[PDB]
Amino acid sequence: SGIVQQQNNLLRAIEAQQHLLQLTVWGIKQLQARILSGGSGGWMEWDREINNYTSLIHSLIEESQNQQEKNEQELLGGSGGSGIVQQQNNLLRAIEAQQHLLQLTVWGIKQLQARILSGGSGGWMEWDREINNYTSLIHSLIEESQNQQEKNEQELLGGSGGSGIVQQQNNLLRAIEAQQHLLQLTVWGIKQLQARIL
Repeated sequence: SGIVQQQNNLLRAIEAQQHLLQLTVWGIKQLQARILSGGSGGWMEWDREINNYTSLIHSLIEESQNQQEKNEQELLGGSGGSGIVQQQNNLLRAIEAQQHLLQLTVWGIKQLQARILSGGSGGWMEWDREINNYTSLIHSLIEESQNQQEKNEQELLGGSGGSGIVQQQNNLLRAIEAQQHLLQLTVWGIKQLQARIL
């Protein structure tokens, strides 16, 4: 589909990730309250960062929804302008904020696992390697997307037949796909902890 529809799809995917992310945050808090005070070992810092990034991602979603509506109206009118490149900026910032949240949830799961399970049995050793692999992939994808965003905001041909906007859309799609997998990995880890604690 056209770039504006692809951006709609990606925004919807970010919203869906956010719902599940939020469930994971609450799941971790539920587990933590059973087994830890929450007043040592980084947990108050964690609560703060989670709170901030949750606010930030919702604000980014709002900004992206406003731009998406504008872009869809302009498309139906046969215009279109710098709104597509701005929307890639918006979606990249949302992806970055969700990556912070994902990494915070990984930290929380690791603290709980270290407390209430031992070592690498039960699938945990390979979980750790895959978390590190997918986190690695995502950081690479984000950096490339940041570099492409700068290129698109400086170059002249993005809306005149150049490749930069199509390239960037693929970068953002691959980033979200990797983050979908990372979230499935954190869900697995939470479920293992629930089986032990709840």
